[PDB]
Amino acid sequence: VRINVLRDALKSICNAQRIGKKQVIVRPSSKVIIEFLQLMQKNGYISDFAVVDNHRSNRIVVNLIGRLNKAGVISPRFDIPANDIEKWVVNLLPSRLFGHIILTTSQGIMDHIEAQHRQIGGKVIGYFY
Amino acid sequence: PVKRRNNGRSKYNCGHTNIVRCQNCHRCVPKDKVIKRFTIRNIVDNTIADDVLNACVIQGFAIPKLYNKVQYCVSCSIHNHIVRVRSREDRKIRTP
Amino acid sequence: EEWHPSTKLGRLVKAGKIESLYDIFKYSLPIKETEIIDYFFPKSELAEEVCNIMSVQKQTTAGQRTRFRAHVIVGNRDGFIGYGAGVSKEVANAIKKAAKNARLNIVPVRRGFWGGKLGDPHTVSSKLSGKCGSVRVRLIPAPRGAGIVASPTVAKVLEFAGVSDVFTRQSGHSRTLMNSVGAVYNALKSSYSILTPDLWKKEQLDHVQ
Amino acid sequence: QLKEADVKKMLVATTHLGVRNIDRRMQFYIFDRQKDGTFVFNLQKVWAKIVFAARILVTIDDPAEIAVVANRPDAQRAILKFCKYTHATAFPGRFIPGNFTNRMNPNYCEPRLLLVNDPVVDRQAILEASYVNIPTISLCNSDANLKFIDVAIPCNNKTPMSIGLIYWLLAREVLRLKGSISRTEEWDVKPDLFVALPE
Amino acid sequence: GMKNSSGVVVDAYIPRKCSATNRLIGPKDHAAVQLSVARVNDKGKMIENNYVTFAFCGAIRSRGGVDSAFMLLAQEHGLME
RNA sequence: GAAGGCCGGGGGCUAGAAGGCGAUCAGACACCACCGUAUUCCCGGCCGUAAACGGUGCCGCCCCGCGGCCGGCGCGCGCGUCCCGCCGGCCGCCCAGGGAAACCGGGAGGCUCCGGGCUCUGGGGGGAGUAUGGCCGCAAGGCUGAAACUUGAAGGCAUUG
RNA sequence: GCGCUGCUGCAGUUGAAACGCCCGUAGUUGGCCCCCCGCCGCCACGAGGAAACGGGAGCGCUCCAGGCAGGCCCGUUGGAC
Ligand SMILES: [Mg+2]
Ligand SMILES: [Mg+2]
Ligand SMILES: [Mg+2]
Ligand SMILES: [Mg+2]
Ligand SMILES: [Mg+2]
Ligand SMILES: [Mg+2]
Ligand SMILES: [Mg+2]
Ligand SMILES: [Mg+2]
Ligand SMILES: [Zn+2]
Repeated sequence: VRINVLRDALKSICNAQRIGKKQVIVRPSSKVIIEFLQLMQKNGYISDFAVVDNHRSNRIVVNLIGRLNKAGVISPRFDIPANDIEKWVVNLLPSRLFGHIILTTSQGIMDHIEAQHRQIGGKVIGYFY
Repeated sequence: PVKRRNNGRSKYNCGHTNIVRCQNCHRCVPKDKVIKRFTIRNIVDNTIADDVLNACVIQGFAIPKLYNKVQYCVSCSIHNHIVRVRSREDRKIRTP
Repeated sequence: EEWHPSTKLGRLVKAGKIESLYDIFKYSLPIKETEIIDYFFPKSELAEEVCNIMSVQKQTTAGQRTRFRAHVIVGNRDGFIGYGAGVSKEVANAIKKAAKNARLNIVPVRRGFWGGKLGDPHTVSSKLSGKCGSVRVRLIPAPRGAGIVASPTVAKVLEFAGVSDVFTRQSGHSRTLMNSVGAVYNALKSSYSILTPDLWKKEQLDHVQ
Repeated sequence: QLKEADVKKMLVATTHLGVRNIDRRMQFYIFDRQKDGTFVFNLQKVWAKIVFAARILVTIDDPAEIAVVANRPDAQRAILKFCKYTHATAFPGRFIPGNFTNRMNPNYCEPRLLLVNDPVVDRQAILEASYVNIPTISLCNSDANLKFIDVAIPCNNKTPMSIGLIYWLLAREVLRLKGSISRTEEWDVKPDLFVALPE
Repeated sequence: GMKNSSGVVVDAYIPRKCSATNRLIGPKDHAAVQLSVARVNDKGKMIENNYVTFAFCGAIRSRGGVDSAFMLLAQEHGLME
C-alpha cells in the first residue's frame, strides 16, 4: 500500500527532469510536501507550483527548470543532535559548499544551515542538490 | 545459459497441457512442444491419375484426397530433416 | 617532412588563429592529429608513464600467437590528463601506439576548495565516481596537507592530473589495472559536466566559433 | 505565407498525401486521416517548416560546406539540380562509411550541414554525422524515426512529383532570401526539371 | 564563476549550457551542436546579419523532441507565427 | 497439493515395473522382438514429495515507442461485426538505463549520487543432507539438523582453436 | 585488512541462496484532513551526583617520556574547564 507520499513525489519529479520535461503531476497534497516544495522554490530549483483541489487528496502541479540533480527522503526519521550534523553532511551531500538538508524541528521546517546557526537539532526529512 | 526466450515451447497463461504421441517413435510429448505439419495429397499419385480417369466409368469423377496431420518429436524431426539447426542470428526468424 | 595538416582544425592550429587548447575544448571538437598537442606544449611539458605491459595469446592450428598490450598516461600536472592503449606484436611499437592514443584523447580536470578558499585549488571540486567493468571509484574532497590517500597506481594518475589532497575508495576486482585506471579517468572526465549553482548564471551564446 | 499557385501545385503533386502508419512525434503536422487509412498533412505547417529550413541553410556563408545525400534513384536529379543552382555538394549513390571520420578516404570532407531525403535509406550517414558534431535536416514522411534529426519536413518522399517540387521550392526560397530573385516574379527555372524524366 | 575569498574567479573556463535543458555540455559530448537563425528586414527578403544562436545537448537529441523545443524557443525569441 | 506408493473393498481392456523367452554381442541378465503379474479405472482413507521453473517472493508509485490477441464499455460516421478511445488480462520487438556478460526493458530500470513496507534464504569446496537426538507416519520415509577430518581450488558468462 | 556478517553498508535468473500454494494469530508497518487544550516519544538548557585514566589552559624537570609546579614587586600565585 501507499505509505511515503513524499518519496513517490520526489521520484516522479526526478524522472521527469531526467528527460527534461517542464510540468509534472503529483497525486498527494500533504503539508510536508508543500513545505519541501517551498524550500526548493526559495532556494531556486523548481520555481512555481499550484495545488488543485478535489475533496479527495488534492493534486499539485510543479514546473521544472533543470538545475536539480538529486532529491530523496530518509524513510525512518532519525533524531539529529544539534552538534552531530557534520557526519551526516559528509555522508550524504557531495560538498560542504552547496546542498541543503531538511530537518523538522519544534521551530518548524528548516535547513541544516539555519539549525546550525540556532544550535538546535531535530529529525531529518530528506535532502536535495 | 538460456537459449530461447520461449523455453522451446508455446506455453502461455497455463500450467499444464494435454499430451500426444509421436507418429514414428511413439514418444509422449506435450501438445505445445510437438512439431506439426498438415498435408493434402492424392490417394493415387500424379503419374497414374490420367490412366485412372480413363479407366473410370463415372463422368466428371473427381479424385478423392487424403487429409492427415503429422506430429513428430524433436529428435525425429531433426533426423528426418523436418527442421534444420540454424545460426544464432537466424533462430529469431518465424516465417515458413 | 613537415607537418602538413590533414584537417581544418589542424590547418587552423598550424596558423596562429587558435590561441589556447581551452578554446578547443569549449566546443567539443574531436582531435585526430598528435601534432596539435605539441604545438600548445612546445617544450614537452607533458609527462608520460607506462602503467602495465601484459602478453595476450591466441590459440591457432600451429602453436600459439603472442602479442603485447600496454597502457599509458600523460599529463602536465596542471588540470590535464589522458589515457590510452596500444597492442602490437612487439613491445616498443605497442608502447608508441599507446602513447600516441593517450596523447590523442585528453580532458581537463576541474579542481576546487575544501572549506576555506585560500590560494589555488588543491582538491577535486566535489564527489566524483566512475565505473568500468567491476571496478568503482569514489573521489572525496580533502583538507589541505592530507596528501593523496589511494593506491600507488591511482595516485600516479592523480599526480599527473595536478592534485595534492584527496581521499579515494575502491571496489570490485581492483587488481585489473585497465579498469581501475579507466574508472578514475571517467570520474575525472565527468568533472566539468557537473552543474553547480555558481554556473546557474544565464549567459547568451556567441556567434563567433 | 501560402499562395494559391503553391497550394494548387501541391495538391496536383500529391504532396499532402502520406502513409497508413503514424508516429506520436508527427501528429502535430496531421490534419485528418482518410477513410481508407492514408493520412493527410497540413500545407501551412510544411510551408512554414520549409521557410525556417531555408533560413537555417542561408545562415551558412559557404554553400560548398552543405551536404546533400540521396540514395533514392528518384531524387538524384532533384538533388543534382539543387546543388548546381545552390552551389552545394552532392553525395549521390551509395554512402561509403568513413566518409566523415576516416581522413584517408578519397572522398573525405568536413561539412557543416547535412541534408537527407529519408532517414531509413540514409540514416547510416546520420550516425556518421552524430560522430562529428553536424546538425541534420531531413524530409520526413507521416511515419519516421527522429534519431539525431534536428529539423523535419513533413511530406511524402516516394513519388518523384513530390520530391522535385519540395527541392525546387526550397531553392526558390533560399534564392529569394539571398536577394537574387524577388518574390513577385516567378523563378525562371521550372519544377519539371528537378523531377526525373524517364528515358 | 567560482570566486576566491577575494571574489576573484579562479575557474579555468565556463562551458556551455544547453538552451532547452539548461544542462552543461561536456568537452567530449561529440553529438552536441549549435545552430543559428536569421533575422529579416522590415521589407523582408533581406537579412540583417544578426543571428540568434542555439545549442542542444546530445542526450536530448538522441531522445528526440528537438523539433518542438526549437519551435517553442523560436516563438519565444521570434514572432514566427 | 502431479505421478509413483500404501490400507480396505470393487472391477479385469489396453499398455506394462518384476519375471520369462528370441536375437545382437567377447560377454548383454540392457538397448530391438514376443508373453506377461502388480499398477493404470471407481469408492473411502494415508503419504505430503517434483527441473512442484518465469530456475526471478507479496503490496505500492514513475517510466521511449511500435504492434497482435481476449472480455466489457463508450464515441463518430458513409452502418461495417468499420475506426477512435477507456479499463483489465496474455504476448513480441525495442530507445534510454542497468549488468561479469548472456541478457532485462508490462524490469534484472528509477542504487557506491548506494534508506517505500513485510517475510524467508546464503557466506570457498568436500565430509553431508551423513551421525546422534526430537516430532509426524502402517510402512516406504518426511521436517529439523552437527562435528572431527580433508583440500587449493571448485564454479559463472564469454573468445580463439 | 573485510562493503568476506553489511544499521551506515552484501547477495538471492544463470556463480551459494525466494518456502509448492492459500488462510492466519503474536509481531512489524499503516493514505489525507482540525493553527493553539492534556498526555508519550523527540530537541535544547539546567540541577544533582567521586577521583585516576582521556581531552584540555598555564608552568623550559638541560629536551622528552613526565610532574603540578614556581618566582619575585606573584589574580587571595596557580592547579580552570
Ligand atoms: Mg548447452
Ligand atoms: Mg508445471
Ligand atoms: Mg496414483
Ligand atoms: Mg525453487
Ligand atoms: Mg543499499
Ligand atoms: Mg559473499
Ligand atoms: Mg562451506
Ligand atoms: Mg545457484
Ligand atoms: Zn516418431
